[PDB]
Amino acid sequence: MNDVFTRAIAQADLKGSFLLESDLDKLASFAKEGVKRLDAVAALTNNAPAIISDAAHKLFAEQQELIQPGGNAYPHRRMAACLRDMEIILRYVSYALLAGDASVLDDRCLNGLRETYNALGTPTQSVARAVQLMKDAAMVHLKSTANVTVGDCSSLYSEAATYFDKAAASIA
Amino acid sequence: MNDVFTRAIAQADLKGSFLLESDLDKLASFAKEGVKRLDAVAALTNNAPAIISDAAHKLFAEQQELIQPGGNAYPHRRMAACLRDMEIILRYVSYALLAGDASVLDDRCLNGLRETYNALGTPTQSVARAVQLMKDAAMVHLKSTANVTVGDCSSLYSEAATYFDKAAASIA
Amino acid sequence: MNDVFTRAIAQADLKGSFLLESDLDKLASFAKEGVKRLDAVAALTNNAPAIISDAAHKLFAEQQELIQPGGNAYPHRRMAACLRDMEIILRYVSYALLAGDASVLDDRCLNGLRETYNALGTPTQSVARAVQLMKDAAMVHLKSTANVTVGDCSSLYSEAATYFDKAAASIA
Amino acid sequence: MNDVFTRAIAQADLKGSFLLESDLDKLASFAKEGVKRLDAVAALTNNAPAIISDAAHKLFAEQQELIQPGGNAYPHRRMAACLRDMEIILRYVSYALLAGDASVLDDRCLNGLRETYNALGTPTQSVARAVQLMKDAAMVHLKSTANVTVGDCSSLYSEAATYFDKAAASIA
Amino acid sequence: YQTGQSAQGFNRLLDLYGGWAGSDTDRNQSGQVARLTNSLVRPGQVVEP
Amino acid sequence: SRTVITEVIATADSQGRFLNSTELQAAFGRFERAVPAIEAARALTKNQDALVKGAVQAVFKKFPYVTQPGEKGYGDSNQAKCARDIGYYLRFITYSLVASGTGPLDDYVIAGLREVNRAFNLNPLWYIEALNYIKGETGKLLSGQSKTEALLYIDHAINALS
Amino acid sequence: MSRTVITEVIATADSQGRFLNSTELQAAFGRFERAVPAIEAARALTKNQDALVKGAVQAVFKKFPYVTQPGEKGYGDSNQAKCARDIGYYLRFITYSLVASGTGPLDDYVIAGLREVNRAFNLNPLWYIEALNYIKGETGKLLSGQSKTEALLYIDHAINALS
Amino acid sequence: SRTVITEVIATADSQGRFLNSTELQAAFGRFERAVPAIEAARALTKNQDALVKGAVQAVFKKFPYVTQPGEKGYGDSNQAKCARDIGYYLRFITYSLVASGTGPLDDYVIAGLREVNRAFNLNPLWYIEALNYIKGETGKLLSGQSKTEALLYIDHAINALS
Amino acid sequence: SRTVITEVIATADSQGRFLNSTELQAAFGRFERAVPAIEAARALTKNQDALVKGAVQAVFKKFPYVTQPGEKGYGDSNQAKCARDIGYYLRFITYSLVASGTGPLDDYVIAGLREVNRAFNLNPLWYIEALNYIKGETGKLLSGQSKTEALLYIDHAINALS
Amino acid sequence: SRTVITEVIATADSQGRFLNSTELQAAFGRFERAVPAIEAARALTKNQDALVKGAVQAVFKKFPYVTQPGEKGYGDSNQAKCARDIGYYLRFITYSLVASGTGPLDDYVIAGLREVNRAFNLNPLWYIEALNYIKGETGKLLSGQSKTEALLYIDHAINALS
Ligand SMILES: CCC1=C(C)/C(=C/C2=NC(=C\c3[nH]c(/C=C4\NC(=O)[C@H](C)[C@H]4CC)c(C)c3CCC(=O)O)/C(CCC(=O)O)=C2C)NC1=O
Ligand SMILES: CCC1=C(C)/C(=C/C2=NC(=C\c3[nH]c(/C=C4\NC(=O)[C@H](C)[C@H]4CC)c(C)c3CCC(=O)O)/C(CCC(=O)O)=C2C)NC1=O
Ligand SMILES: CCC1=C(C)/C(=C/C2=NC(=C\c3[nH]c(/C=C4\NC(=O)[C@H](C)[C@H]4CC)c(C)c3CCC(=O)O)/C(CCC(=O)O)=C2C)NC1=O
Ligand SMILES: CCC1=C(C)/C(=C/C2=NC(=C\c3[nH]c(/C=C4\NC(=O)[C@H](C)[C@H]4CC)c(C)c3CCC(=O)O)/C(CCC(=O)O)=C2C)NC1=O
Ligand SMILES: CCC1=C(C)/C(=C/C2=NC(=C\c3[nH]c(/C=C4\NC(=O)[C@H](C)[C@H]4CC)c(C)c3CCC(=O)O)/C(CCC(=O)O)=C2C)NC1=O
Ligand SMILES: CCC1=C(C)/C(=C/C2=NC(=C\c3[nH]c(/C=C4\NC(=O)[C@H](C)[C@H]4CC)c(C)c3CCC(=O)O)/C(CCC(=O)O)=C2C)NC1=O
Ligand SMILES: CCC1=C(C)/C(=C/C2=NC(=C\c3[nH]c(/C=C4\NC(=O)[C@H](C)[C@H]4CC)c(C)c3CCC(=O)O)/C(CCC(=O)O)=C2C)NC1=O
Ligand SMILES: CCC1=C(C)/C(=C/C2=NC(=C\c3[nH]c(/C=C4\NC(=O)[C@H](C)[C@H]4CC)c(C)c3CCC(=O)O)/C(CCC(=O)O)=C2C)NC1=O
Ligand SMILES: CCC1=C(C)/C(=C/C2=NC(=C\c3[nH]c(/C=C4\NC(=O)[C@H](C)[C@H]4CC)c(C)c3CCC(=O)O)/C(CCC(=O)O)=C2C)NC1=O
Ligand SMILES: CCC1=C(C)/C(=C/C2=NC(=C\c3[nH]c(/C=C4\NC(=O)[C@H](C)[C@H]4CC)c(C)c3CCC(=O)O)/C(CCC(=O)O)=C2C)NC1=O
Ligand SMILES: CCC1=C(C)/C(=C/C2=NC(=C\c3[nH]c(/C=C4\NC(=O)[C@H](C)[C@H]4CC)c(C)c3CCC(=O)O)/C(CCC(=O)O)=C2C)NC1=O
Repeated sequence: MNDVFTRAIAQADLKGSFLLESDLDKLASFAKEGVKRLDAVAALTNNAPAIISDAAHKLFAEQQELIQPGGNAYPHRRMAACLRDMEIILRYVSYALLAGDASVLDDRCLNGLRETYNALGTPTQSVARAVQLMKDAAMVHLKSTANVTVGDCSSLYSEAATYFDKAAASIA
Repeated sequence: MNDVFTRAIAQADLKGSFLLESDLDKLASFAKEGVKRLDAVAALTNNAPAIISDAAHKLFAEQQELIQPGGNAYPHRRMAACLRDMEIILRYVSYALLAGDASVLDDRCLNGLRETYNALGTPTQSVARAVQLMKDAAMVHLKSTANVTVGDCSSLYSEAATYFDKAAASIA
Repeated sequence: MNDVFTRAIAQADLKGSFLLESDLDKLASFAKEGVKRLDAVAALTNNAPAIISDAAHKLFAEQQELIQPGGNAYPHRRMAACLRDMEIILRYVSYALLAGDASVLDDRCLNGLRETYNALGTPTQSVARAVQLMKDAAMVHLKSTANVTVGDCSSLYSEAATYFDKAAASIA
Repeated sequence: MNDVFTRAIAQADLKGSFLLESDLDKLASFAKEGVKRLDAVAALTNNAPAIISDAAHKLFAEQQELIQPGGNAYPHRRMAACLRDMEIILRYVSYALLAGDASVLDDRCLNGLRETYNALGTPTQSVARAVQLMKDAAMVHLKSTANVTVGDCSSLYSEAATYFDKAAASIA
Repeated sequence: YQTGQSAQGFNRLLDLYGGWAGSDTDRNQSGQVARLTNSLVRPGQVVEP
Repeated sequence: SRTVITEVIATADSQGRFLNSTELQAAFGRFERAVPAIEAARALTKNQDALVKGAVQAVFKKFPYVTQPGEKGYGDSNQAKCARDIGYYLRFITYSLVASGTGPLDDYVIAGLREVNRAFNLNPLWYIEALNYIKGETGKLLSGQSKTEALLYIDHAINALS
Repeated sequence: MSRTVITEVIATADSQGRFLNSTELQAAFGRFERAVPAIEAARALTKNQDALVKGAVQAVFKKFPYVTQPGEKGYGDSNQAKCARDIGYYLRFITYSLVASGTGPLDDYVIAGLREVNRAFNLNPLWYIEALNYIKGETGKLLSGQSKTEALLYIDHAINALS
Repeated sequence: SRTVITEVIATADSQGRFLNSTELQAAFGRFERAVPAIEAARALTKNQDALVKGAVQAVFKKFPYVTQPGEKGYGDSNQAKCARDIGYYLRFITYSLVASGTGPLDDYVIAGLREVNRAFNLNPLWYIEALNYIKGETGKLLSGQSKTEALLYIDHAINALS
Repeated sequence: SRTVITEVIATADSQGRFLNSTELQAAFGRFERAVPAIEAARALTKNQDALVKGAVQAVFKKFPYVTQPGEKGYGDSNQAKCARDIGYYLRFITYSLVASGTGPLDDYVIAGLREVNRAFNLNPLWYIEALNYIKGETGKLLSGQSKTEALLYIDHAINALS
Repeated sequence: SRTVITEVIATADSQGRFLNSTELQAAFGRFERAVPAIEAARALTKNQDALVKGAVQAVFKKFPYVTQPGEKGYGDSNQAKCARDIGYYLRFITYSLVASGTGPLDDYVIAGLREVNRAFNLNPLWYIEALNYIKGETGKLLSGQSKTEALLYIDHAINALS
């Protein structure tokens, strides 16, 4: 758990020097773009139930063995856990988007998630595809120009896409 | 807690003697007619949500005092507490019906309810009225000859009535 | 605990109404003097050790029997307890000054203090005298026009004073 | 918890003065003659089953209405609790004998025992009688001259008798 | 309400609590006496000596 | 409740410390947009009856069967009781606006919601539809920041219903 | 505070805070069907008060002969009559456990605090095990069918608790 | 799964002593009532299609709107998975009847029922009416004690849905 | 470390819930206050050497005996250590200003400060008065709300020392 | 208070057992160790005022600035109450000698020492080296066996101050 400002702070401490004007300008840019960042994370949190239901529908459409007996999600509580874990990864991705640092998700859970999904025998590529579908459904909602003053947010979409990509790849 | 066998045994031991043939006959009759007791207990357990729903409906229709703003069952959290209390008391009457003795109820259940509700300021009169409503809404589930072998069970109806009356009179 | 907003909300709710327009006028005012309130709270917070030390010095110069052997501040243990109590009371006064409502004092700070001090034999007269000395010390740092853009804030001094008197009257 | 030294120290500190010469003389005499105290405490510790058993035999041979059904030492759980209380009281008497002060007894065995025995219905008169019987059985054991050097220990006999009488008078 | 508790557990916790300021000190004039001695074995009734 | 001020005070008290600069900065932000929040509360209070009645009609429009006789929604008692429920929800949305936090919603509506609904067989979808309608109308009623903050509290309620 | 099928199922249902689903009522039906052999065994064992207790005392003496003489526990009218009293207690709580159809009476009234009260009065569990084994042998000829089976089960539970 | 004998081993292994009279007695009673449970499960095993289709048509006729366009009851795949869901409920009731314990039910349906009904917008009223219809047909097909034991696991499933 | 954003994320994740309006509110307040703190820390960085030299002169004028031989402040090595400690305090004040939280200050200076000052018998009052000197010089080196935030951070460091 | 006798009793008490051989062993060690300690206490008590005057003037000689105007040692009250504090330390060292344990020190002085020294700015070094002066003076005030005990308690006080 750490944010970009504290990454600059920590590297400044490590080199032992005061924060340089270049990184300070970068931090000012991040701080002024934080207005758009707040709307991005707010959209994520607002649309989280719709996003997760959408991605669950698309996943259970594209992948079917999670329905059949002997499939991982066939027992009822197991696919309840499917939905719960999808919600958890979305919550952590919203955290990362607000912070601007990918480690708040990775170092927090992806270390143990790899071994957990290896031991449990679940198709982990299915979880990576779930992350990808989560990313797509969130991307659909983040481009909602209604309800919000129009601006430039391509960098925020790229940030969300890369965060979800890294989450899935660590899962994968 | 004490069922009827344990109670008769305690009374025998306090006198320091074996069980009389008369109490042996009483307990034999209780065991023979405990199948009807199983049926009555099942009738309370399967139909508990209905009993609580009916008692709540008639109680809050009878008393707008509880559900009006500023009332004691209003804020939608005290309401869940109300329904939970009804659940607990009906559960304990079902226990004291299967056992055969009110010891379960007035020991594990209702030593401290009067002053608990006094400490919370809730009206204990309304709780006694809720328990009476539970009784009335329960006997109708308890007499039903549908899908149960026909027979005479008036003793069990009196027993359930006296358990509900004990709970109501203690809480009041 | 209630700030001024939550207190007004509760008052509105008990009347089963929305918030009136006079109430919203008052709350808009309270949020408009929120910056002055923040300065008062920060002057209490920054100058906390100085206030505690000043109050302790004057209290033990005044009441010398507290630190004679047999007095109720004699060893280091109960002297540290004196200093701890005073720091806690200033903490809760600053909390209530931020909130604008004295509910935190009654809820937490003064919930059982009289009982604690009567059980311990602590002279509640001396504790109230400590709180009053603390009030006198604090107002000096509150009224410090240095480092804050000048203005009228006598309302905040009155509020802090009445918080100190509330605590002192609860203890004594 | 206390002993003779800490009691004298506490008195002197509450007064605020060093320990006087006479009190130092008293504590020096106590420490000098404490070897007899160690022998007495060992006599209590090593024979304790004999004390408990003889006291139980006499108590239940004179007060039959305890072991009768309905008596308050009837089943094995109540008889075991009786013997356990006897052993615990004897234990705290041996403690207080080693310490030279009855504070450990009055703080761990006697500060809530009359109330507990009343709330359980146990006749505190019979408990005091049991304590006196244990005192008699113990005095038969503290005056034993086998395996120890001859000497006078009337002071220790009086002290142990007063500890047993404190237990009796604070239960009865 | 914690699942399985008796009716009394609430009252007993109230007797133990003693407020947000209070504590389980033992520095009292009394010396940390027990509070629930009779509320546990005589949960309902009250008796005078 | 969980305001900004109250949550700050609780988090500083649990750590047994005074309020440091982060807490006062958060409180400053809260006081700073108290004005858009109070203005949204003033609007949603003024346009009270219109919002409630439109929400009820939207619930019936999307749920035809509910008005049909012999079941839940039929009867002027249920009609007035629906209006009372929606008045409750809007009341607590304006309470949350004033209190710059989800204190009042979470305390009154949100906590204990689902057990009570399942006990009375009330459908969450009805209330979700009413709040969607209120979202649509308060989009028109409010512009700028007040719009966004109101919408935040409405969809918080909607999510809790979902 | 005893234990029975009824009491165990009520307590376990209470601990999770739920109603009694099928399993508890099933077990209660088992108990209520069982209570005929158990109760009539308790009746047959109550009718044989004196023969059982006297035979058990005499069997304790026969297997432990040295107890009867002076200088040992079993000397004197009081000690022997109170041996009769103790064996009566054991048999009585055995019939209580029959009627209750559970070891709750034996446990609560005899088995809890057994070992301490045996030590602190110097009572040998072998004495009681021999008396119990005699009672067991004679229930072998009093009771027939499942009544004998459950009388023997409770006698064996008491013997295990002594050993 | 927590079957009666599974309860026996579970409640035994926690503490020191072996399986006393009470646990043997409970296992005994389960061993008697198991065989009638087996024949009841067999009788319930002959009528998959009739039970499922009767329940489907009952829940459709009680709720006319789900059939109508724009609602989630509309559809070929939707009705096919309606049938698959009711078959699942039937097979898990069968499993519970066979095991003489609610273990299979609690394991396979009731665990996580609420959350999934939340996320996929299913309404428990449909399944509860389906289970009531199954109760009705078990009333005729099964008689006496077998009927009682079947109905007890069934209305346990009802108590789980409610 | 700890900023407003970090405390937001921590409190939101602790309760296991999404990132609702209250912590968005704290984040927005900190985000708005960003730029003045940026300029303040920039101004402080412009004046490293002047501030540290003035601070050590202040400690020498207020603690003259420190300079004498046989004391802690005798020797040019301890003079450079004076400069280094003051520079470390100043640098962590600027870090706190940039991060807009007491986080860097806390976990770099305040974390384990009493123990270290007791181990090498450093006096907290030395650093307290030196921070008062830095306060006095930033009272003129700076302007605006930058004053209030910088002075709050310096006062937090002082209060940690005291 | 924590002594040898009391610690023995508390250890044999918390374990719920009588006092076995090791406990009486430690008790005997205490009882015969008492006499040197009692003599040390008599000597320190007899030579109390001289020791306090010596320790006070040692504080002033080693810390010459303290008596200069404007700070702690200036003025008659602070000297008289320095004498009071040294008298307290000496009294509790003798108390701990008589009890043959560090009970009285750890209760009336050591417990709560850092907080009250911090809140009054009392430098511990004053007391550490006053105790060092008393530690030295017992070398020519006591000798033999009791000197080790007196040094041991002076030593524990010095370590706790540091
Ligand atoms: C709070 C952070 C956190 C995460 C992220 C997490 C993942 C996680 N998911 C689990 C269960 C599960 N997770 C899934 C979900 C997967 N299976 C497939 O169907 C889907 C493609 C996919 C959905 C995203 C399933 C089916 C299970 C059930 C496995 C079992 O119970 O044996 C488990 C095993 C124990 C448990 O937590 O219930 C872990 C550790 N655990 C955590 O504490
Ligand atoms: C109550 C909680 C809260 C939020 C949510 C918040 C964000 C926020 N967004 C704003 C406008 C804005 N909002 C956005 C973001 C949107 N613009 C579109 O183009 C994107 C699709 C979309 C990104 C999700 C942008 C770009 C601005 C204008 C800022 C700029 O000049 O770039 C504003 C200023 C209002 C105005 O410009 O008139 C705020 C305060 N602040 C808060 O205190
Ligand atoms: C195991 C036996 C047992 C019982 C029975 C029991 C009852 C009980 N109900 C409580 C709350 C409550 N109970 C009620 C219900 C009452 N209010 C209205 O008058 C209704 C008519 C009436 C329901 C019949 C309410 C409103 C509260 C909350 C009180 C408050 O928060 O102010 C509480 C306090 C704990 C809490 O706030 O959740 C207890 C202890 N507790 C037990 O341990
Ligand atoms: C698994 C849980 C379980 C239950 C619930 C159970 C009930 C049960 N009820 C029975 C008959 C009966 N049930 C009843 C009770 C009825 N008397 C009135 O009509 C009322 C409608 C109702 C009670 C108020 C009666 C009277 C009998 C016949 C016994 C007789 O009269 O001789 C029987 C005997 C055979 C049968 O007809 O099924 C059983 C085993 N057994 C179980 O193992
Ligand atoms: C809500 C926050 C809160 C408060 C307010 C609070 C007060 C408080 N003060 C205490 C001790 C004390 N409090 C005092 C305070 C006064 N005595 C007077 O002479 C002076 C004015 C001053 C001396 C410093 C003292 C002397 C003690 C020590 C009593 C003792 O240990 O015997 C104790 C517990 C005693 C123990 O440790 O066993 C409490 C609970 N505690 C809290 O958690
Ligand atoms: C980081 C935490 C934080 C703080 C501390 C803070 C305080 C703060 N004080 C301000 C001015 C002010 N502050 C005060 C209060 C002071 N005036 C004196 O006379 C009184 C002794 C004293 C009251 C106790 C006053 C009167 C103003 C002028 C503006 C007004 O009256 O509202 C302002 C508005 C800017 C300005 O006009 O200069 C802020 C934001 N804001 C924050 O975000
Ligand atoms: C490991 C534990 C431990 C034990 C057991 C112990 C016993 C012990 N008892 C002693 C003497 C003694 N013991 C006794 C006690 C006996 N004389 C009285 O007449 C009674 C018969 C009885 C006590 C009521 C007496 C009176 C002395 C001589 C007193 C003295 O030492 O000055 C001595 C010193 C040898 C001597 O001076 O003769 C020891 C070491 N010391 C220990 O450290
Ligand atoms: C703190 C805020 C709060 C809420 C939210 C709340 C919900 C609520 N609604 C209720 C009644 C009801 N609510 C409804 C639902 C409405 N009626 C229909 O016209 C509409 C379709 C629908 C709304 C969209 C119905 C039908 C009832 C009566 C149900 C019955 O009597 O069984 C009740 C039961 C009290 C009574 O019997 O009057 C509660 C507790 N109560 C509260 O104190
Ligand atoms: C709950 C059931 C229960 C049991 C089992 C029980 C056993 C019991 N046996 C006791 C003593 C005794 N028990 C015996 C038994 C011996 N007598 C000899 O004839 C035989 C060889 C042998 C018996 C097999 C004797 C001799 C004593 C007296 C020991 C003594 O006090 O010296 C006592 C102490 C009371 C007294 O001495 O009067 C108890 C409580 N008490 C109970 O309340
Ligand atoms: C472990 C046992 C199990 C249960 C209990 C279960 C319930 C269930 N039913 C589902 C689909 C569904 N189920 C229904 C059926 C209902 N809706 C209609 O109104 C009918 C009246 C009613 C039938 C009684 C419908 C319409 C869907 C469509 C939702 C979707 O697209 O998945 C889904 C979504 C995933 C899927 O099956 O494809 C679940 C989890 N699933 C399970 O694996
Ligand atoms: C239980 C034993 C105990 C101790 C140890 C103790 C220390 C102690 N010293 C104090 C004051 C003081 N103590 C000193 C000591 C200094 N005076 C000289 O200058 C020397 C340099 C130096 C002594 C070696 C001074 C100057 C003060 C006054 C400082 C102030 O008022 O803030 C105080 C504050 C209360 C007061 O005296 O007014 C305490 C509690 N108090 C106790 O009850």
